[PDB]
Formats: sequence, structure tokens, C-alpha cells
Amino acid sequence: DWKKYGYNTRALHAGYEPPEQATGSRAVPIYQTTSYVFRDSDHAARLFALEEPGFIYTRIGNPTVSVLEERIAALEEGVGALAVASGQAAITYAILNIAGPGDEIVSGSALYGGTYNLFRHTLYKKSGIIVKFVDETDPKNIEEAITEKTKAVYLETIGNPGLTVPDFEAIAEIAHRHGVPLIVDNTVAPYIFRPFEHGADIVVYSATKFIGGHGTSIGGLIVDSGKFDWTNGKFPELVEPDPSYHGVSYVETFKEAAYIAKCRTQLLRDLGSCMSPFNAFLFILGLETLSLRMKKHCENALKIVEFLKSHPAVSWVNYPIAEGNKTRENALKYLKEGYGAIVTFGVKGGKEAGKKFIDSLTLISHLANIGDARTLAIHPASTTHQQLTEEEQLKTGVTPDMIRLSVGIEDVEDIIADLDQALRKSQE
Amino acid sequence: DWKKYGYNTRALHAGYEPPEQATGSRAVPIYQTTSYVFRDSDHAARLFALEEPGFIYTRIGNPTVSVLEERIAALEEGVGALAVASGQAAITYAILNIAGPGDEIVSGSALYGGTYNLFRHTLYKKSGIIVKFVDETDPKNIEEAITEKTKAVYLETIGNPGLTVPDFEAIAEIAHRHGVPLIVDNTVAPYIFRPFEHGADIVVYSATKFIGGHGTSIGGLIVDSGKFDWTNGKFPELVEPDPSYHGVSYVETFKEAAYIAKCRTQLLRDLGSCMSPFNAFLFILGLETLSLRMKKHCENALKIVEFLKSHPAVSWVNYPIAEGNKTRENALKYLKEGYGAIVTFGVKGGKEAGKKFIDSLTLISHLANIGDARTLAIHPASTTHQQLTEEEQLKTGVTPDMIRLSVGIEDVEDIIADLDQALRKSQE
Amino acid sequence: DWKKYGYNTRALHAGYEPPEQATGSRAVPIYQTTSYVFRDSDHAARLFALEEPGFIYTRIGNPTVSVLEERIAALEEGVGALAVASGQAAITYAILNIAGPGDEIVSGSALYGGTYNLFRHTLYKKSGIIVKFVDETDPKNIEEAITEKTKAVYLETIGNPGLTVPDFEAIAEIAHRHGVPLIVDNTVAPYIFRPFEHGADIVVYSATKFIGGHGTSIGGLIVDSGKFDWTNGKFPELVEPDPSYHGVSYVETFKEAAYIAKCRTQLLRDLGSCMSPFNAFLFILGLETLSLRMKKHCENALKIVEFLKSHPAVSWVNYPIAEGNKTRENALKYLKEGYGAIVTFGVKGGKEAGKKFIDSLTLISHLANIGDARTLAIHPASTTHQQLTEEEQLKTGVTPDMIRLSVGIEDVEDIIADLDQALRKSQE
Amino acid sequence: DWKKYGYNTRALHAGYEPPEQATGSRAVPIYQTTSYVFRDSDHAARLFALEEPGFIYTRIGNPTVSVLEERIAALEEGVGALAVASGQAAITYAILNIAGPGDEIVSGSALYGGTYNLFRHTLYKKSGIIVKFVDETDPKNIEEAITEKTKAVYLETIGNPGLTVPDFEAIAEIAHRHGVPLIVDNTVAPYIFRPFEHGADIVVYSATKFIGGHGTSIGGLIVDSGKFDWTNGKFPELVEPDPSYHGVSYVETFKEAAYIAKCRTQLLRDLGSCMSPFNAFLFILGLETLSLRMKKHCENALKIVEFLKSHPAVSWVNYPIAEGNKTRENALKYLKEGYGAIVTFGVKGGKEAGKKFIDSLTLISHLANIGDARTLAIHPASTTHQQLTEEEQLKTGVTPDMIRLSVGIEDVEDIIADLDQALRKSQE
Ligand SMILES: C=C/C(=N\Cc1c(COP(=O)(O)O)cnc(C)c1O)C(=O)O
Ligand SMILES: C=C/C(=N\Cc1c(COP(=O)(O)O)cnc(C)c1O)C(=O)O
Ligand SMILES: C=C/C(=N\Cc1c(COP(=O)(O)O)cnc(C)c1O)C(=O)O
Ligand SMILES: Cc1ncc(COP(=O)(O)O)c(C=O)c1O
Ligand SMILES: [Mg+2]
Ligand code: NA
Repeated sequence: DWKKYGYNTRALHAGYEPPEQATGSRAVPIYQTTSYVFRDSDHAARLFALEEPGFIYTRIGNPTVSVLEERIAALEEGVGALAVASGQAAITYAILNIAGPGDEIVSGSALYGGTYNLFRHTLYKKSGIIVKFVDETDPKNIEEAITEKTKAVYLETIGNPGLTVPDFEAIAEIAHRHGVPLIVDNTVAPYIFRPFEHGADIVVYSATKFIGGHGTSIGGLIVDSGKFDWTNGKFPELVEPDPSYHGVSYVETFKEAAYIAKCRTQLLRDLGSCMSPFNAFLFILGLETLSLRMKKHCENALKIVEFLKSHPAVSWVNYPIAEGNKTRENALKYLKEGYGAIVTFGVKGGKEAGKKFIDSLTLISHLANIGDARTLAIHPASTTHQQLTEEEQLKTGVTPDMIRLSVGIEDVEDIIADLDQALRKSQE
Repeated sequence: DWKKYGYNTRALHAGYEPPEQATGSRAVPIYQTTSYVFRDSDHAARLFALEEPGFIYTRIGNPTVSVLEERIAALEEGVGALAVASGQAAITYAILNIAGPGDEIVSGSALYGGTYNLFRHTLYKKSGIIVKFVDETDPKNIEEAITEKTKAVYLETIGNPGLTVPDFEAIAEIAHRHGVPLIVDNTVAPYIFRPFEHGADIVVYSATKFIGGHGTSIGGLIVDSGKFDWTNGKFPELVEPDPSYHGVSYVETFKEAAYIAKCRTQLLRDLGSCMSPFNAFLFILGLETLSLRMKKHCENALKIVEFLKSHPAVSWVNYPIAEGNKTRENALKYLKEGYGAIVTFGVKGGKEAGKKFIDSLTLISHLANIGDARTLAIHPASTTHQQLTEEEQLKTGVTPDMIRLSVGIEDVEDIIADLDQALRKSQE
Repeated sequence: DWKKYGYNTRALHAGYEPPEQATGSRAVPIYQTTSYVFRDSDHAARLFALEEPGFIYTRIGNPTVSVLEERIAALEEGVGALAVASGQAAITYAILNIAGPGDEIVSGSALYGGTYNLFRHTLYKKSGIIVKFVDETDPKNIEEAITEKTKAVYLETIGNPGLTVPDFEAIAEIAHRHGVPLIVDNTVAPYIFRPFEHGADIVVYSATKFIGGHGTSIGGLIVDSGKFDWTNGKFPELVEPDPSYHGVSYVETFKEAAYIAKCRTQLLRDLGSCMSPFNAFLFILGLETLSLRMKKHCENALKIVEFLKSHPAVSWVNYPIAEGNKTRENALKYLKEGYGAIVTFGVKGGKEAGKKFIDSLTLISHLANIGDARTLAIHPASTTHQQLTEEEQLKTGVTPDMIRLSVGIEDVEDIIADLDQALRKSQE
Repeated sequence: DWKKYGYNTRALHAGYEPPEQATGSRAVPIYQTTSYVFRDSDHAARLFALEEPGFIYTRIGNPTVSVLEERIAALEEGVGALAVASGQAAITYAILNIAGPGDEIVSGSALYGGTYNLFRHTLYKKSGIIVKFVDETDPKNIEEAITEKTKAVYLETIGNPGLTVPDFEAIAEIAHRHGVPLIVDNTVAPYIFRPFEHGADIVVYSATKFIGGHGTSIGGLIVDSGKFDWTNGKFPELVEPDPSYHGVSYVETFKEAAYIAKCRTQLLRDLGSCMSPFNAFLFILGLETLSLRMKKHCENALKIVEFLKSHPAVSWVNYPIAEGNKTRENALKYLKEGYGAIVTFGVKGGKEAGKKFIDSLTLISHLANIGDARTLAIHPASTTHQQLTEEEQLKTGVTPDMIRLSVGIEDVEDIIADLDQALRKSQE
């Protein structure tokens, strides 16, 4: 449960030791409730005033959700975590907790298409936040984009689907020198990469993906390392008395957990992007097998890459350590326990033959998701990144002929068998 | 399912006739999935490009949630509905869909404390929206607050816990004359009041409360009447080509459902406050008995009021048709099928004896919720409205001595008995 | 929770007051767990030895399931209840708990088709129990069938679908004088009839039906009145030391609850017909509206009967108080709060026109169930009672032309409207 | 999905390819319904008469449960499977399908205590079946116990907790030569052992254990290999016309699936030990990681065995391949992919020091279960096998000082640490 225990021990125990005291239930109960009876009038007031911890209302906190949050925090070795309705909500909250109208964010370009559209369109239109996209393959572009309005630097661990890996430590040094935190979306690399150990201050997850692992539940997570000093004047909301809580100071009351505390008391309570206790239950079950699944995902993915490189129908193949990958060196440096499950390739004939490939699949699933146990395929340019212009797609690494694979944990020969027949048919 | 069928028939059938065609399941299945397999590449492209309706990803839409959405729409006689993670998210989305940084909102003052804090602080700090609180008990106050930056007028059906009822028709005329829609929070009066029949253009619900009815699940709903013309120049996002969808015009493509459509394609997709399919399943079950429960709720409330008015320990009692209610006339006009389940009262001895009353309850539950099947009690000044200053509390109708009851559907004799013993103990 | 509180108060509170002590969750949590951590080695031993109550293993007992059991017991005013996988399982356990190879059961003939087949075939072939079916419309037939091997007398409250009602008190007098308990399947009449107030010793329910009320979940319940003396020598398994529990005597240890206690420690533990915690959660929600739904069911049923009596397409109509019903007097005597939701009728043209009626329904659902909120229809001779010979069907009240309705809680005008169009098509 | 695909591919796809056709949901929906709308009167009649397959009623079959059933059958390469409420119910149904009053079963003695109690007491008292327990470590004991009343031979793969492994092939030869099937309880060895490849005809599982893998859900499975000829005269119920289905012959109508078909149409339909769709949903998720979890379970168990053998506090250690194990040879021959997760040992000081060991655990959970992801410990003599006499306990391999471990998938260092500290305290 603590930092002394192994990763798999934590994934099975952290946040729920001892078990619930009334009945001793070994599994995390599904507290499908909105409300909780208070001990007395004074207890209720202390709870609402942030003077005592406890459960008040499922929008703000819930015992099932708390187990997931505390377990994620222990696995990331952070000071606390917060679960929200979706990955999008986690990214939105992570930004909104330290940024507002007029503020800026410096973001990498290897982004999931929904993150780009949020940064490029929705956050500007609705929150007045101005995101400056840069080529994070060169840390200098991060440095040169930072202004006095920048509030954070944002990166994806392995670009979806660019498959580029930024130089985390070099970029973190730059962000901290300018007094801003580094935010890392570790959606595609839980367990196999520890962002906090390489300069990241905040980590967000799409729990929907590898953390859940079974494609059953939408969810998002925010994890606070507690390592960042919020008192440099650039984040007064975390320092100054909060009028909505009659003067509470997050840095004073919550100390290293100031950031993740305000995500709950401010953003979750008012904006209301809360996770269902049922979804949290399913995410907890997913965590219990994460390390086993990631190892298989990455073992199979490497074999898929080798198969695609030698197939006559395949124009090109990309993977974080591919010979042609611009950031191959970073991947070798930072990814010591697998290079991810996402594999991209192009089929001879361009976009048109790719569609024949997708339409010929008999086992691989054509759908919008990643990090399911099943192997998945999709054409990002018309789907996950459809919202972006042709040039914006190129900036994220999406080409008109790109096929995106999420290599699952089937027996790899059956994955390869389905790929081969579909590729041969694609050349007809 | 259609407008020809009764309320209860619709509450049992609308949105799910015929049953799911693969197996014929009479109950609404729980589609606890993230993703859906596409027929082919062209099908996937048409879905993502908004050219054909269908299911893409549970963050954006889901078959279980769709049944809830369509059934609520049928019960409200709207053109469409959208389910979100919570009542707060529904309110946030309802505003953000037609308002942004610099824009203004005219809002009533009888607000749930979380709505007030959202309007007063969070929407300002995070979205730059300026909410103008007014005394909605006199329609003139609405008119005089509207400027050329106003995007909507916002009201609660029966103030939580002010118990004031605004003049819906009069305010709707004012909002429409200035070319802005009326948004009505009908959380506390589903079935028993139809805002669309009295000038409202958008309705939001905390489904958490009476719609669910059993205190199991957090949820929110947005209902679009389809009656409002968005083309007067004040809502360009609904008319002009959307850059994020390569030129789609919401009024052109979706006609009467433009508003609720952008709620989904923009706000739900990017901000990510999605509802769980499991929660929607439970809300659907609640709707099937809603009319029966509301009738019982309101019948018990009338008797509880009579009992409290005659008790020696009770300083005052409020209810929408109480003689002393400032908006008694509006309540008599608009509330023809029950005056709600919420009852407020003061105990001799002020705040101190009130706290003893709460602490002496043995059957009524001391918790934060309304619209549960069980009878509930709380002290709003220190709980639901703690975030507000003393003067803001008075503006919402919360007094330091106020006890709020949510009268449940127990046998009324047992409710009265628990009140009586606790009221007598409060005088010791 | 106690006998002092009203039925609806109990339906909202009994078995879960106070709420679960660890978190105070107002809703009954879903303890989807198999196992429970024991305090110590000695605690575990005392639990397994039946020396102390507690939770051991979900096959045997579960906190969510316990609330349902304790709540059902409070509504029936019994000493205890047991939840099982299905109504069939409840009936199977009720019999096997006091009968074995060579023993006899005296049963009425107005039986659900699955109960008849269990009694006539499966319990004989698999347990050696010999069921003696009699015409329970005359209590004398019960008396004359009892032998020294008889272990119980079994009845349905309102025959499904014979719609006959036995003389409960007269039959109870007969059974008790012969030293055997009366078992009553109250599936179709919860709340509206209390068998314990009219001589019944044990009650079973298909929780699937009206108790759930929404057609989501299969479940069964066994309720023990505690009124029957098991020491007359005809039930030594309930008196003698149990070798499997090292000498425990159920009457000595469990006193009035000896019968329901062995159902759990013996039949549930070894035969394993356990209910899921999730299902119990849903039945608990159903109980909270049971009285409201049953009243509506019965109000609508009376109106449907009158409509069918006047329709030109209808050959005949039956209801417990119909002029031609053999047990109209029993129905008038015992059913003081509604006569049930089941209605049977025949259409001119016999069996062939009946099929045309069923196939012409557009709102009433053609499926196998009763006591759903929706109105249902089926042809028992080919479905629920298909397993029975022609003569056995007649003994249960099923005729070749019989259509069975389960009148739901839609607005009655929509039910009648759908009936009318479908009956007219049946005559074409 | 078919026999050509690997085990893990089948574990991810079999039974749900293609996805449900109405919405294409990639995850298996939770069909939490009781009933299904029929196409027409003739369709309903054909279903109930067993003339066409389809869904009728969740007690008998359900689309979510069917996916679990078909996936288990595909993993076992059997002709079909049936899901029931519990492992106990699976064992009960497997026996009752081919046995009745007066019949005999030849069973091994290395049994779970609940199976022993079912065989020794409940099946005798309630079904008149006479189980003859033998020492299955010598196949001759099976041969010499068979009479003309024998209907099956029953074995556990790895005795719980005897840890003995029978000679499956030798016993299967004896059973088949005498014209009776071999039934194998493979609860503790899914994936790692394939009973059908070694003479077994029927396999039963407690899905509760490793198949679920997370201690969330009670469930049982019956798997039919389809290999056994039921027409040798010893099983007339599977050949002769069935009176309850108006002459249907299971061998004639269902061919290789005769046995598993009658389990459903007779035993499940009438005795009613049905599984919840929600539980089945969770079992499907568990299967997706089964091969991963089983490998880790067995790797850790081998290391735990090594650690216990060298600890000064440990009197003895048992494991399927332990030097002192009577069936070490059988274990080496049949178990080529892991020797299970269950490990037993005794502590110096006998029963008294063992209790101190159990009471000193801080990470390993003291509860009644096996095959959870967490490491578990219990004292079988006072818990799982308490119902057995001292002599019966020894015959199953349970000694007064035996501690049973279910080694989970934590990091093995943390498991050893908790064992070590607890063993040291046991010597004080
Ligand atoms: C404890 C919550 C209470 N009320 C919540 C509420 C909300 C928020 O909805 P949720 O986010 O909680 O789902 C929106 N609108 C109205 C009118 C409300 O009363 C209450 O009992 O005072
Ligand atoms: C679909 C089955 C029907 N009825 C079931 C039933 C049962 C069995 O209970 P379950 O196992 O199905 O839960 C027991 N007793 C009575 C009175 C019943 O009507 C029906 O629609 O006619
Ligand atoms: C407490 C239960 C335990 N075991 C149960 C079990 C069963 C019964 O299955 P269920 O009814 O519990 O699902 C059948 N077969 C075997 C081999 C078993 O080990 C245990 O902890 O040893
Ligand atoms: C890398 C990454 N970040 C964020 C998201 C958004 O996740 P969610 O679907 O849970 O909102 C996704 C979804 O594709 C993703 O892949
Ligand atoms: Mg700078
Ligand atoms: Na003792």
C-alpha cells in the first residue's frame, strides 16, 4: 500500500487496506449512493468547511472512487489522485486548475485528436486559454514558446498516433526554470513508464484505455506528484484565500496536495465531471492485471512490427524505436520496459488500399478506442483526427495513408494471420 | 413513445420501442462499453463527420443513455435531450453552449448553493462569464439586468430552498423580446410541472433527485424544446460553420435540435462530462414510477406542513402555498399537481435548537440530498449553502435558523412521529 | 424496521437502519464480493460452527442480500427470510427443507406451469417426493389427500392463471390439525395479501415479478412466519442433532427461526441456489415502490376486465371476482386491497383468433413474465404451461383458447386502445 | 472463436463474434432483463417446445450468460457449457442430470469440504444418491467400488487441500470400460490443465475462483465434452422420450450436446439455480486475463514453497510435486504448465501456533476463498472442512495443524515478507 511495496502488491491492496470495517468485504464494494448520513450537525459543518475529511456527496467524493484514486496515487507514487468522468475531463481539469482566460499553455504536437481540438478550439472558445503548439521533438521549441502567461508544459508520453517520445528531463528542466509545471499524459504507457521519475509534476490518464483494459468504461484520472512549488506568484489561486471556502489556502491547508485538492473542491464540485462508483469498480479490477497485460501488449507489438516490415503490401512501419523515427533515441532512453502497443503503417495504394485492408479484417476490431485487450485498427485521418485540418494532422503525425493498430493480447499468430489475409486482399 | 400516449405509458416505453432487435430484451440493456464496431471504413467516416447518426464512443453517446435521453425528451415534449455526469455539469453545459468569456447571464436568486457558487465564482474564474443575480420575484428585475452581452435567462422552478416560484410566462416574454432563451432548472418538480408549456426553451435536471428517486446515482439532463430561434446573431456558434467539424452548421444540419446537438458534438466530446450507462439504467427505472412517487411526495408534504404549523416548538413553516410565501400567487398559478416535497421550518430557540432537532432524529436521515424516497433533513446555512456569505444566503432564501425537509414516501404517521419526538427534545 | 412502523416505512428502512457504519452510505451498497476478512482464527471458527452470526461467504450470505431478506421479513412480519436464485429455487428449497425421498406433498392444482412440472416430474425423479394434486376449491379435498407421509400443504394465493383463490384459513386448519405447515406462493399478491394473517406458515415469492416490478432480475424469496411447531416428530431434521454441524439442533439454537435457518445452512450452502448482490440491490429498489405499483396494477386490471366484458370480439373474461369464478367468494373475503393484475380472456374464433390477437399487439408486449410495469400478454397453453398434458392444463385452469394478460401501470387508455385494435384484427 | 485460434484469442472473442448486431457494442452488454419479446405466436410456441433455439426467460438462458457459456466451451473445446448460480450448483446439477434416488457415484476423497458435505449428507438425504468415497491415489479403488448402480466417477484435478493428483487416464479407462463418464472438478486448474485431453467427459468449475480471479462473484460452470455415448442403457433420461417436453429425446434432438442440453431444459428450468447476467459479465472479464494470472499464480507458489521449506518455524510443506506427496508422479505427468497456486504447511507448535500465525498476518487475507488475485490463508480444519469428522478430514488430506495458502499475484517479495514476520511471531 505504501512506497515500500511492489507495484503489483500495491495494485492489489493500496487504498483498501484494511477492508471496509463494517462487514470486512474483501472486494471493493460498489457504493452506488449519492449521500451519506452525518454523525451530527457539527460533523456535517466540519465536513462542508474542509475542517475534517470524510464523505459528503458522490459528486465530490465516494468510497469506491476513493479506492481507485488512492491506488493510482500509490502506483504513481504521487501525493494524491482524482478520478473524473473521462480522459477529456481529466485533461480539461488539469489545465483549468492552474489556467484561466488570457493564460497560455505550451503543448507538444504529437497529440490525440480530441486533445488537440480541446486545446485549439474548445478551451479557447470557452475558457479563453491560448495553447501554443510546438514541435516538442526539439526541447528548444518548448523554451522559445514560453512567455510570462504560460502556466504549464504539456506532453504525451508516446504521441497518439505520432509515436514520438519527447525528452522529458530536458523539457522538465526548461519548464521548472521558467516556474511552470510539466504535465504528462501517460494514457498509453501506465506501469511501463513512470513520468514523475523523469521531471513530470502532474500526470493525467485516460483510464478508459490500458488502465481499464477491457473497453467497458469511460474514465479519467489526475495524479499530483506533490513535487511542484506553487508559491512563485504564477498560481495565486493555490495560495491566496479562497472566497468560496471562506479563506482556505490550498498550500497552507493541503501542503503538498494543494493542486489535487483544488481539483476536487473547486472544479469537480462546480463543473461536475464525476465518475460513477460502478465505473470506478471496473477500473479497480483493471489495475489488478495491468502489469501482466502491458508486458503482453508490448511483447506482441514488437512482433507485429517485425511482421509488417517484411510484408510486400506494407509501404512503411512506425514504432517508437523504428529506424526512421525522429525520436528513436528518446524512446531507447526513457522506455526501458516496453515501447507501447500502438503500431502504425501504410499500405501500398495509399488511402484507398488501406480501406480495403480495414474492411477485410475478420478478427481485429474496427472501432474508436485504444488499450483494449482486443487488437484494434482504425484510419485516424477520417476518425480520431478528422476534426483537424490536413496540416494539423501532419503536425500530430497523422498521414492520409496511416493505419493505426492497437495490438492486443490475443495469441500473436492469430493477430498476424488476420493482418496477412487482409493485406493480401488490400492489393486486389 | 409519441405525443399521443399518456405520461405513464411514455415513462414505460418511450425511447425503447421496439426492444433491441438482436435479442428482444424487454428491459433496457446496460451497454457498459466504450466503443462500437463500424460496418466499414465509409461508415466510420460518415459517423465521425456527422453525416449519418449512430454510435461512435461512449463519451459522446451510448445506447442505454440514448433511451434515457429519448424518454426524458418524450416526457418533456422536447426535440432531444442530453445526459451528463451530474446536475452541475448539465448547468455548466447549458450555459457554455451559448456563452463564453465576456458574455453575461441573468439568473434568478433562489438558487441551490452549488449553482450559485458556479455562477458567482467558478464560471467567472474559468470561463470569464459574468452572471447577474437579480430578484426574480418581480419580473421587472429580469428586464432591467439584460444587456447586449446577455446570452440567456436562468431560473429554478421552485427555489432550493427558498421555495419561491418565478413568473415563468412573464419572464419568458422578457427574455424572448430581448432575443435570449429561458433556461429552467426543473430538478425539484419533474412530472408535476412542465416548463416548456410556460415559456421555457431549455430545461435542465439534476436526475440525481426525484427522477432517480432512490438516492443511488448522480446524473444530469439537458432538454431542448426546439422552440428557440438561434439565428438572431447572438449565437454564431450555432449558425456559422464549425471549424472543428469542417463547416457543419448546427441550425442547418440539425434544424430544431441545433442547441442540444452542439451540447454533444462540442461540449460533451471535448469537456467530457459523460454519464455512465449503469447510472442511466437506474434513472430509467426511476422514471417508471416517477408519477406515483411525486403524488405521494406532495401528498405527504401537505400533511407535514399542517402538522408543523400546529406544533408548539415550531417558529415558522414555509411551503410554496404557505400564506406568508412571497410568491404564493405564482405557486397557485403554475403548480396544479402538487407543490413539491421540500418543506422548511424554524424551531423556537433559533439555530441552536434546530441543531438539537437534527441530532434527535431516529428515522429521518441527516444527509445532503433531496428527492429521495426516504425523508431527509439538513441545515442549509452550514451545508448546501455554506459557500455563500451571510447576505448571499439571505438572497437565496436561506436563514440561519432554517431546517430543510425533503418529505419522503414513508407512511406519514411515522414521519410525523419522528418529527414530534425530535421537536420536543429540541426544547430541552 | 419493526412491527410498529407502517408498510411503506418498512419498505424504505427495514433491514438497513442504521446505514452501513463505515461510510454511512444512505443507499444499500452493492457488496459484489465473494469473501470477508475474519477478525481472528477464533472468530472464523465460531462463524463456521454456527456459534456466532456474521458473514462468511457470499454463497451462504451477503450484506446486500441480508437487507432484502430482513426487509422482506419485516413486510411479511416473519422471523426471517432467505433470498435465492429464482422463484423456482425458492419453491424447491421450501419443499426440500422438510421433505425427502418417500415423503408426500399435498398441492393445489391452480399452479404456474413451472411449479406443476417441478412437482409432477422433477421433484419425483430427482428427490423421490410424491406430490398429490387436488382441487383446492373445496378444502375437503385437502383433508382427504393427507397421509402420514405428508410433510406440507402448498397453495398459490391467486392461481396463475386459473385465478382461483383457496380458502386459506379453512385449509390452514386442516394442515395444522394433521401437524403439517401450510406453504403459500404469494408471488402475484405481495403487499395486497398477507398470508401469515390467514394461517400460512411459510411464504415463497418469485421476486422476479411484482416485487422487482421492472422485469430486470430473476430472484426468489422464502419467508418463515416462525409460528409452526417443528417438534411433533414429522420433521426430525429440524430437531435432531445435525451431523454436518456437529450436533446443532435447529429448534434449540434458532428457536422460532429453525426452518429458515436450515434453508441457509443446509440447502443454500450445499445446493447453491444463491442470489447475486446486484440482483438483491434491484429488488430492494423495487420494494420501495411496491405498494404504489400494486395499487395501480389492480386499478388498471379492474378497468381492463370491464372493457373486455363489453368487447364484441371477446368470448369470455375471467378475474378472481368474475361472476363465473368458482372461488369468487374466497376472493371477496381474503382480497380486500385489490384483486391482482392478471386477467384471462378468450377471443371468438378460439385458439386461432387468439394468435391473431397476440400478433397484432403494438404496445402490449408478447413475452414470458408477469408483474412487469409494462402490460404483457401470452398464450399459456403453448408457453408457460406447454409442458403439461391437455388434461393437466385443464386442471390448472388453462384452456386451449386462453389469453393471459398482466395489466401494467401504463395509462389505461393506451392499454385499452392497443387491445381494441388488436381484437378487431383478430376477427378478420 | 474456433479450435484453430489460440487460447488467448478465444478468451477474448469466442462467443461474441460478431458483436451484438443492433449497436455493434464491442463489450458484452449486461442484459439485465427477465424476458424477451417474441416475433409472433408461432415463434413463441417453437421456442417453448424446443423446436427452435432462442431466448425465452433469463432463468433458462440469457444473452450475456450465453457469451460466457460459449467462451468457456470454446476454451475447453467442448460442445457446450451451462452457467449456474455457484460451483456447488454446478456439482449438484452435474450429478442430478444422470443420477437419482438409489443410484451410486464413485468419488475421490481429495475433496473440497462443501463437495464432501454435499456428497455425504445432502445428496443422500434429499436425492437418495449414494456416494462411495475411495482413495483415488490408486486407480484400483475406483474399479473395485463400481457397481451396476454407478452413474459416474468424480475427481478433483488437484485435491483442495490434499494437493493429490489422480491418474486421470487410468481412471477414465476404468470409468469408460464400465460405461460411466468421468467428471472432473477443474476449479483450481483452468487453462493449466485440460481434462478433456485426458479422459474426462464432463468438467465443472467454481467460476468464483480463478476464472473470476478477483473475488467479486459467485458462479459455477458445467462443460460437456460431447464425447460420451449416453445410449448404453444406464442413462434412459437422455435417450427415452421426455414426458415434460412431449416426447423430445435429448440424444436424438441435441446429438452430442444431449447431456448439457438436459441440464438446462430440466435442472436449470425447474430447480432454478440460475446465474445473474451481471455476474456473468464479470466472469467474462476475468477470462480475458486467465492465462496471464495462472502463470503468475504458479510461479509465485513455487517460490513460496521454497521459502516455506527453509523456514525454521515450518514443520512441513506440501505441493503437488513435493517429495512426500503420494501422487508426485501423476502431478509431473499431467501438469506441464504449472502446479497450481494452493500451498499447505504446518507450523511448529501444532494447531496453537498456526492460529497465532494466521492472526499475525498484515497483508495476506484471512478469509474463505481460493484463486483470488490476493494471497489468502485459512485453517481448513475449523473452516472449509469443519463439517467433516476428524476421520473424514484426514481422508481429504486435512490435518489439525494444516494452514492453506492461496498464493496470489502480488510481488513475491512482499508475500514472503508477510509470511516471515507472521511465522516468527507464531513461535512466541
Ligand atoms: C446535495 C445536492 C442538492 N442539490 C443539487 C442540485 C443540483 C446539482 O445536481 P448534482 O450535480 O448534485 O447532480 C442542481 N440543481 C438543483 C436544483 C439541485 O438541488 C441538495 O440536496 O440541496
Ligand atoms: C415466467 C415465469 C412465470 N411465472 C414464474 C412463477 C414462479 C417461478 O418463479 P421464477 O423462477 O420465474 O422466478 C413461481 N411462482 C409463480 C406463481 C410464478 O408465476 C410466468 O410469467 O407465468
Ligand atoms: C469457500 C469456498 C472454497 N471452495 C469452493 C469450491 C467449490 C464450491 O464452489 P462455490 O459454490 O463456492 O462457487 C467447488 N469446488 C471446489 C474445488 C471448491 O474449492 C474454498 O475456499 O476452498
Ligand atoms: C492519449 C489520450 N489522451 C486522452 C484521451 C481522451 O480519453 P477519453 O476517451 O477517456 O475521454 C485519449 C482518447 O483517445 C487518448 O488516447
Ligand atoms: Mg519565461
Ligand atoms: Na467453541
